[PDB]
Amino acid sequence: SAEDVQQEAALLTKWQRIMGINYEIVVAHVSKFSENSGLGISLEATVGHHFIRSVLPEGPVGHSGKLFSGDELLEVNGINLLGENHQDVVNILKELPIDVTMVCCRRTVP
Repeated sequence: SAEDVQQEAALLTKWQRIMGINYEIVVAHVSKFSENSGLGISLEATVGHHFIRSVLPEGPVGHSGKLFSGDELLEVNGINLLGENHQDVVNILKELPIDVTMVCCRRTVP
């Protein structure tokens, strides 16, 4: 618990220092249902940014409960996604193992 908690806190802290105060950072621990299947999300993108378009309630990301449509993808299992090109993001997500730690963000207000 302590090890896990401080590791998750460090991830949050890393990406807070990268994105700044206008973003809420979220860490999700996701388990895929099989090696040969996916995350249960559709994506949309702009140049240098990738977003969750939809979360299927029945899929792995939906089962985590932490991520919502509109969230921006930042990092998965320590691999950077922010500012990468479309092909690299898609290929990185496809190659993920069963257990995935996803870092995302959403714009926020105080």
